[PDB]
Amino acid sequence: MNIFEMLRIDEGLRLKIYKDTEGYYTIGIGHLLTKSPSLNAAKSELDKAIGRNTNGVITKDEAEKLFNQDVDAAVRGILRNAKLKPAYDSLDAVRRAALINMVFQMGETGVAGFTNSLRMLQQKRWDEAAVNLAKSRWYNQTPNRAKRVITTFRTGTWDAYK
Ligand SMILES: [Cl-]
Ligand SMILES: [Cl-]
Repeated sequence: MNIFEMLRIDEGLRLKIYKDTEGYYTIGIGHLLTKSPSLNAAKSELDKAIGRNTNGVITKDEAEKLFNQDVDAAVRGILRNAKLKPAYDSLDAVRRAALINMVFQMGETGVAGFTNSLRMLQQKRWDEAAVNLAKSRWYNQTPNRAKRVITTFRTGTWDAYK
């Protein structure tokens, strides 16, 4: 298992514009296009992202390219973030994957707000951090995926994804 396979499981793959769990226009492997309520605005963001007139449909290869770019940006965003970097640095390879997943889903700002859980993670208090992570809108809105990510942080294994 790896970050790519993990996120692919969590986000799925869709080749036509769709609405995410929050009602935002998305495509591919969890690539948010816009928070705007307009499909045209979404189609415009899509063409610009792909470099062509898509008509809201993309190919698998194009979905994967957006995916690669998004994972790279997530990692890069973590490394440039003063609140995130330290946590990330302190973790093992499996748990780092859990943190990238959260950043991929909620953005660097969102994650940077989990001040207390981050601290517990840096201290390596696995069970306590898991309880604290669960007390969030994040867990209440997408409980199954949140449970998978939490289990990953708790155990340091990929068991939740196997
Ligand atoms: Cl983009
Ligand atoms: Cl879920």
